[PDB]
Amino acid sequence: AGRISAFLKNAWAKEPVLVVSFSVWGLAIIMPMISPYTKYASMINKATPYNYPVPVRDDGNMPDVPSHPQDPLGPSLDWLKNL
Amino acid sequence: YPSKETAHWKPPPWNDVDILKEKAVTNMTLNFGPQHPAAHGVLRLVLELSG
Amino acid sequence: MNNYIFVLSSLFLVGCLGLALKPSPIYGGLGLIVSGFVGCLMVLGFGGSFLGLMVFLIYLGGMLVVFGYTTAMATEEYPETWGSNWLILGFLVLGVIMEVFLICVLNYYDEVGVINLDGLGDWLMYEVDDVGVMLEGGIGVAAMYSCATWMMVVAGWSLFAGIFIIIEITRD
Amino acid sequence: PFLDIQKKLGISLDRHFMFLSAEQPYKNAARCHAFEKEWIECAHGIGGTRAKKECKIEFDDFEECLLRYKTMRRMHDIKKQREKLMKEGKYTPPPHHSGREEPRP
Amino acid sequence: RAEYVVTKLDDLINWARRSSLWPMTFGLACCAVEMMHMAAPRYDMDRFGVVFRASPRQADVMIVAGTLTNKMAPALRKVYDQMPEPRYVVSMGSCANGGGYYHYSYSVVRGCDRIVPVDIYVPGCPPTAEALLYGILQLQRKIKREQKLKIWYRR
Amino acid sequence: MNLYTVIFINILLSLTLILVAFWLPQMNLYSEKANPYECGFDPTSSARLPFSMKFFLVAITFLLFDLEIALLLPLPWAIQTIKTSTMMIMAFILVTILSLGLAYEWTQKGLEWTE
Amino acid sequence: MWFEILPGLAIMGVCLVIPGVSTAYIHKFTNGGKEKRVARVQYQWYLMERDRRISGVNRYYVSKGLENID
Amino acid sequence: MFFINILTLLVPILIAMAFLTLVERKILGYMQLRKGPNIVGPYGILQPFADAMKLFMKEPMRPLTTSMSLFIIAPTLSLTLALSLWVPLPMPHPLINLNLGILFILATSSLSVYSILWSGWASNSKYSLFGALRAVAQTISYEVTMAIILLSVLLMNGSYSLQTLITTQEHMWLLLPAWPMAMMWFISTLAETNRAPFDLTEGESELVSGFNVEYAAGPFALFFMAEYTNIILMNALTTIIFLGPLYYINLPELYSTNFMMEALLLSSTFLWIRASYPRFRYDQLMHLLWKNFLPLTLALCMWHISLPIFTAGVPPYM
Amino acid sequence: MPSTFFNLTMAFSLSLLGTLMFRSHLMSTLLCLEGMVLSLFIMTSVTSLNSNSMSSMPIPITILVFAACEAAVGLALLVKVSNTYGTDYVQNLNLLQC
Ligand SMILES: COC1=C(OC)C(=O)C(C/C=C(\C)CC/C=C(\C)CC/C=C(\C)CC/C=C(/C)CC/C=C(/C)CC/C=C(\C)CC/C=C(\C)CC/C=C(\C)CC/C=C(/C)CCC=C(C)C)=C(C)C1=O
Ligand SMILES: CCCCCCCCCCCCCCCCCC(=O)OC[C@H](COP(=O)([O-])OCC[N+](C)(C)C)OC(=O)CCCCCCCCCCCCCCCCC
Ligand SMILES: CCCCCCCCCCCCCCCCCC(=O)OC[C@H](COP(=O)(O)OCCN)OC(=O)CCCCCCCCCCCCCCCCC
Ligand code: SF4
Repeated sequence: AGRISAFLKNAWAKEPVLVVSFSVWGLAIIMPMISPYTKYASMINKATPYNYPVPVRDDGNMPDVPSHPQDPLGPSLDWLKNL
Repeated sequence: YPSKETAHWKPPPWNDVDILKEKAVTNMTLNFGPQHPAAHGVLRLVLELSG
Repeated sequence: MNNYIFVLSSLFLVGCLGLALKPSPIYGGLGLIVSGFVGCLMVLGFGGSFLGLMVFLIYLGGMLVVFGYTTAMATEEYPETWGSNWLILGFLVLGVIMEVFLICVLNYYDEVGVINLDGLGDWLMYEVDDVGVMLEGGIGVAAMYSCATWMMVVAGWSLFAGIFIIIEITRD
Repeated sequence: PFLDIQKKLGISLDRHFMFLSAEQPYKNAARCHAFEKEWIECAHGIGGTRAKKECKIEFDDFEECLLRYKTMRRMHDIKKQREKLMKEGKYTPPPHHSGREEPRP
Repeated sequence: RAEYVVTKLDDLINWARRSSLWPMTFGLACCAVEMMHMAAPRYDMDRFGVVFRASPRQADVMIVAGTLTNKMAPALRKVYDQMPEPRYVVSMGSCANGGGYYHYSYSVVRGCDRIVPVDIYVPGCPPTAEALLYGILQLQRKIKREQKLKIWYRR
Repeated sequence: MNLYTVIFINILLSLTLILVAFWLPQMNLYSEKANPYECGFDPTSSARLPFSMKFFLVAITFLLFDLEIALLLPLPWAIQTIKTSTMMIMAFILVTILSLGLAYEWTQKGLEWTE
Repeated sequence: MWFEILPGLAIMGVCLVIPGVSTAYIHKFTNGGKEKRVARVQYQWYLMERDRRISGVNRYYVSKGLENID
Repeated sequence: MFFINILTLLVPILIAMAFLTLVERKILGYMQLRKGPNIVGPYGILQPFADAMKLFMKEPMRPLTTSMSLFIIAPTLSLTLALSLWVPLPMPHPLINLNLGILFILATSSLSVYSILWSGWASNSKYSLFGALRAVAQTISYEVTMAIILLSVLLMNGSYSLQTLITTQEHMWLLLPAWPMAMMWFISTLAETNRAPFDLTEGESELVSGFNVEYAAGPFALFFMAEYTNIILMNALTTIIFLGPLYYINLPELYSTNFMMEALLLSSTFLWIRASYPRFRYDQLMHLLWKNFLPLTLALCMWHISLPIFTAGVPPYM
Repeated sequence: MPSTFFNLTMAFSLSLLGTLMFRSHLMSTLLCLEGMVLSLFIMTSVTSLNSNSMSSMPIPITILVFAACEAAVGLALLVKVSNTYGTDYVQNLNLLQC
């Protein structure tokens, strides 16, 4: 649109602070929704170990959890290592 | 039921507005005396100021 | 070094007594600044520093705007500090004597155990996790962003509605 | 009165921080978590007058944990007797209580 | 010897007061035009350590530079009185010295020494900025000669 | 204890400086010297009259924005949360409504110093 | 000329260098050749208190190694 | 040893601010086609000492219409807050290590504003009242802007500490990631220090001396010391936050030297600004901040909220 | 802790007495209100820190926000009172009795 472009160009010439602020507001809204790294922040904060990992009893019916830290089982952090 | 302790009262106005004008704002009087740097050495600029 | 918090609490009581005794609002704001600093020190001594620093900053801004307003409109030719009336000073020292009398009475009456002279400074911090990370104050105030979003949104709406409220009150 | 739109809609606006033993930020406790847990588990389902009557043991334990009046009185009695014995000369404190102790990790 | 120590201490305080002279931002006329020409980059009074201060509470010497009118004289006396105690007066130009060109006027105080005690008189109409700087340095020497601690010690 | 000692040392230093300033020099006090300044004339008023500031609405808005600051300040610990999506949304909403309040006040000429 | 300001600039320079360098050296001297060992959290404070109890001279900075174990 | 550390922090800072007065006079003179003081010292280096001795040997001149308690309390308060504000700065190891160092800085700055306000109201004069009200307006504007700026920058950082700022700026400055915040923070430090262009509290031309117009020598020197100490401190805080000096674990002397060089450069930048620009009006300062910096810093605070989330670059807690 | 809590409760009581006993100054009444607010903030913060109720630590921030909102409204009303009369006197605003 001609009127919209002329208004935006006049605003960019005369008040180039509100234009920058609205553009930065829109960029800060849009950018988390299109970035591929958004899930990684939550996963990093999940993987950060602020508490002791309380061990569970060995009933012999869970094969998913490991038996020792030097095991292939468990949530390995190779994604963070290679990130 | 007016008594001696409430005989001096008045009914409220119909529109809840009454004249209570004071006009006692008392704008501050400050003199740019003949020592101010802004004054040109010799000037007593008496200023009525509202702040 | 045990009765440090008690000394701070007594100073807070004195500052609130002066604020109650109602000087000119310049000195009222002074007394509230002193009381805010003292309460900040009390919170810092009891634990996390974020709450004390927050209330200190907030009351600094508040008493600054209060100072501007009492200069603008809530002023008089002779703003009484405390000595315009001898009754105010006599009542301040009377309240101080009553404070000393009541704490001595509650130390003598040690059955309930609200105030004890020998046991002062012994029960300030009850139990703390000696080994541990992320257990200080401010983590909960951060948890307002994630665990109490209702608290966050009612505070935000209070400030927003307050902007509209103050504009409509002072619209004139 | 007390509307229950939070129970009707199933949401929890302010219900997860009603008491001490409820959803601390990282994994922490609130210094009386076990006592408050026992008191609430006692009082649930029988609430009101019955909870006031036959959960008095759990409530007294929780109130003692939170306020520590009896521990304060016991410690004050011990220290008062100790000071009386110090005045009467019949007590000498051990090295670990008064002065140099052997520190262990 | 107490006399030697007192003399050296008095020399120290005189050096301080003469190296830090703060005149007041106060002039009246063409003589004050020459005063700010003494403030100009050529004869740098700030190089000499002489720097104007607007308030009389932060001033040390009043440079009476201009014609002291009758209407002006209470203001000049009040401003001089409002200075702190070690204060000096440099009269500058013929008007402040003895009235000058307006000596027989109905509205001119015949010399500012009728109003304030004058330490140094600087002649001219106007005195050059060099001449005013000469008067300032002569004032510095005059307060270098002062012996307050020694007079106190022999008092 | 260390910070307490440094605070007390600075306070004692300032007190020592002002005590030196008050007991060192020679005093000569009279009425015209200690009168209020007022640019070389007697003051008309008492300098305690009402002043009538012109930015009172801006001051009240400053109070509200200072409490919005107090709300916004735990963000460095808030970004360490495990959810981070509700955290990001809540921070966006808070900053947006603060900006909307500022924009509404600007449009309604609140920060314009009404004389 | 313009280089006449350099004496005052150099005096300010040495007066700004002195506090940080002196603080680091005083920290080293007081802590025995190591840094201050700041404790932001209770875990770090517990480590300091445990070190103070382990050393036996009531000084946390006296580090004890494998010579204590036979 | 700790009192020796206090001395080696306090005494060099006081000598640094006295020679900051000397450097200011000489830099302003050489930008004004003249010299600075070169007679009192060998190169003018004894001029601040002569000024200090003259101010402390003039009488303090207590006035009649004056609340004496606040009139005496305010300058001592200003000086002790300036030194207390100097306490927690790391170069690279602080005298007092605080977790919430920036919050401590903000609280102490607001209390210094209170010192100025109490002096202005206690010295019962109209020009002092004018200076106090101008201080109120100025601190409203820069307080809200400074709080937002520090929030966004320390969101880019981790905690509210300053050794964490050193470790953050170990590889690269914070000026390159957030330079608009650095510009607005520089302007806000000017407003906090009450320096030119927008001094407006000791306005020599609009007012006579502002809030110092009734303060004679002594406590006036205390106010001047507090102001110039705050100048050096705000420049030091700016170079710690934004222009991160090189840090190496083996030797901190190059960190101290780099911090010194950048702090000297920013102090000379303050004197440069004073020589260059005229004064704002104090309503124009409020309009400028609340209409240009505050919307832009709100938007940039939102951008720095979003940035570590969408880049996964959330800083560590420690 | 119980001695400090008793002192804080007495400080709140003193600020309440200040609020109830007027002395010619609406601004001083608002000051007493904010003293009550500060006492409540310190009480809540000390209680939460003593009980380790980090989940209830947002409560002092909430009361501070709402207290500053009410202080804002009170300052606006004081501005309107001063515009009406020019003195800000609680005895001067009395004309609603009839
Ligand atoms: C046509 O019409 C007319 C006019 O209209 C245009 C007029 O105008 C007019 C009036 C005309 C005049 C009054 C003429 C006067 C001249 C001027 C107005 C122009 C001259 C220029 C200026 C006034 C501007 C000056 C500009 C500058 C940049 C100069 C800098 C000045 C400053 C005040 C800032 C610098 C600071 C200082 C000088 C002092 C700093 C030092 C201290 C306070 C020292 C403090 C330090 C300490 C206490 C440290 C102590 C601590 C320690 C540890 C030290 C240790 C000590 C030991 C002993 C060991 C007249 C009559 C007139 O007809
Ligand atoms: C600490 C590090 C160094 C900092 C700089 C220090 C050296 C320089 C010092 C210069 C002199 C400063 C002295 C004081 C000056 C005071 C005046 C002043 O500055 O006023 C402020 C002026 C105000 O200008 P104004 O007031 O003339 O504006 C006119 C406005 N009306 C008409 C309403 C009055 O400028 C600003 O407010 C600008 C602030 C900084 C903006 C930075 C924006 C950066 C770019 C953002 C992103 C752009 C892209 C958008 C997205 C694209 C996506 C692809
Ligand atoms: C002229 C009168 C002047 C009166 C006003 C004085 C103002 C002083 C300077 C401004 C102070 C602003 C508030 C600062 C509070 C302390 C800031 C802080 O964070 O303190 C907490 C800190 C330890 O906390 P943290 O960093 O978490 O450390 C834990 C692991 N490292 O550290 C601590 O826990 C230490 C706690 C005590 C620190 C403050 C001590 C103040 C002492 C009283 C001063 C005033 C006395 C009255 C007047 C005397 C006579 C004039
Ligand atoms: S002496 Fe001459 S130059 Fe000086 S003020 Fe008088 S007329 Fe002007």
